[PDB]
Amino acid sequence: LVPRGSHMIIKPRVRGFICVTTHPAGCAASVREQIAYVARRGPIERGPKKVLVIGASTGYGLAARIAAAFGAGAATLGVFFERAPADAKPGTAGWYNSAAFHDEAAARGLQATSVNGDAFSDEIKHKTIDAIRRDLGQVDLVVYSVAAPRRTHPKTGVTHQSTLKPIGHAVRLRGIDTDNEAIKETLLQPATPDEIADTVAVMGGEDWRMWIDALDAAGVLADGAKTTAFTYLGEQVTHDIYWNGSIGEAKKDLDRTVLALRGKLAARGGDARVSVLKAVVTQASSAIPMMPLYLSLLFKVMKARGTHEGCIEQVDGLLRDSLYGAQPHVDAEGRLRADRLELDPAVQARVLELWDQVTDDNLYTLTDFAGYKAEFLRLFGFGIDGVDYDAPVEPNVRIPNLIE
Repeated sequence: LVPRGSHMIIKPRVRGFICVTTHPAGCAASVREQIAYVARRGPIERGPKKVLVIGASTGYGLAARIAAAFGAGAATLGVFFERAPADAKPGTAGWYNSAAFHDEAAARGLQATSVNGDAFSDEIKHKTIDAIRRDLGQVDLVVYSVAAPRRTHPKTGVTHQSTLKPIGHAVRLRGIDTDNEAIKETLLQPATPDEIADTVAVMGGEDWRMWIDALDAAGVLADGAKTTAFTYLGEQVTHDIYWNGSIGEAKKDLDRTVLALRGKLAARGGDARVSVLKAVVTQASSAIPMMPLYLSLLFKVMKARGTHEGCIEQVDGLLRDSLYGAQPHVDAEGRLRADRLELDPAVQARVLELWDQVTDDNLYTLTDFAGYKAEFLRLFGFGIDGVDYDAPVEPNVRIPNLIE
């Protein structure tokens, strides 16, 4: 408000597949909209009171932190990995999201602590444990929502890289080049055994298990505690990659991991579940196989049915209907499901029918590619209602008592 040169006019800048700018005011307004959504259905009674969210700064993890805090009234500890604002170079979106979370939480009286560092590392587990002991005593819910392309193993020091490839045979997948805004095909060779192993190391359940084991050993997991890890399964359109490919092997590891975790927690009346959520735009969406095309089509079809929604709607429902509801949506493997609207048969049929019909010429009219691009920019604080993008904004935003 004070006319300061330190305030910046920040416009979206997409280079290749990533947005290199971030709007602090837009991020905060987005956090406020999510808080407002949770307030629509009011309080979440009989919910968790002391919640750890691993991967708490963006997407589903941020939505979980918001629903738990502003919905259930829970104190929260969030772990994330974000860049702080520095020498007039703004931070990452997740930084501003978490700062805004902190501001809103502080105003309401909801206790909030955050840890910024590599959640895969022992040092961060140790610091998070100390913070729980200091602020919470014990946690009654642990949400695991980490989506990292690589993992430096805490024991071996090996850096594992995740790969999105089919298994057994090559596949050829239609998609959108979001940079050139055109249809393309990507030929993907079958994953090697090393690629499969590395993908499991990054995206499977080992780190989640290490978290639970360490929390429990330190005595900071409450009797009756629940833990859930978020994932995506989708349906036929993307199954070669997201269900049967290298990523599928990581998800199978999550399913195996949760059975042991559940056995561990069930003794004291707790539980562990994999929760399956719908497809949404994420920061990595534009670079990964199939997704911009699949999302553009899915958005078109679900908007037409009035069932389109994003992270906060999904997670608020998951918490109310299933994780803390008396009639949870459960599948054959025992996963909690929030993705029913995506799996609607008429929805899947329409996406499938349109899949091979998209061309360079009809990209914008046959799909909701505009909506994909708008939701991509929302991740970085752009295009949010009520924000004046012509007004200068302060990049240097602090997070109180951040642990690093």
